[PDB]
Amino acid sequence: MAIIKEFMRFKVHMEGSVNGHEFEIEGEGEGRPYEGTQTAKLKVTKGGPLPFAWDILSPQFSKAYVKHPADIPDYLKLSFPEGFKWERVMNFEDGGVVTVTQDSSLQDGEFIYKVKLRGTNFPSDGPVMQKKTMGWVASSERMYPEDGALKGESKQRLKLKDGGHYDAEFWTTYKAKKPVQLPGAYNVNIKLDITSHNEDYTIVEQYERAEGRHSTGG
Repeated sequence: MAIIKEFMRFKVHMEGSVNGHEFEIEGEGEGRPYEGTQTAKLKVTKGGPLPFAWDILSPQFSKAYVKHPADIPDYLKLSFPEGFKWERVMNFEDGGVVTVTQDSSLQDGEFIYKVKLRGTNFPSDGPVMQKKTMGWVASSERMYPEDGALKGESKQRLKLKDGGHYDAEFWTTYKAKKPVQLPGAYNVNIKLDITSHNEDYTIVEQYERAEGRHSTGG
């Protein structure tokens, strides 16, 4: 409450590979952790221009910025200053797979994010390697505690240039670096937008709004 301020910056470093293409990204962001909003500016620093869709990377750049009601314990905010780690699997409907590990810490009053990502088995003709995706539809992550960690599961959908859709299932485990209070089951509603980018997506800005709720209705 005194360490997670109402306005917070973060720095993020990602290293990864997708279908064997290695890359690195460095970015900085800022937001309002109790209002559930944040923006980030990412720069490809190695391996650019990326030969695959930016959208598979965008969900990996910050769960300390989820608005929570008072009756749902904010496990990931409570994990600081030590922070938390998370591990994610994204299975896409055409066999593409992305696995991600992340470490979050707080240093000199800013969040520090370290991301490692491996994408594999994307079809050469599919919308990821052909850069045909056009952003994520608004989604809901089902959260529940299990084995001393916070788990989330969600069905996700990318829009496509041809007007169709491209679906994925996300599984994530979030683990605080110290024992803090886990919530019961609840839902996190997320909207993730690419707000600007240059022609080859080597410079990208994102905006995300996230809020935890009991409700399942839209």
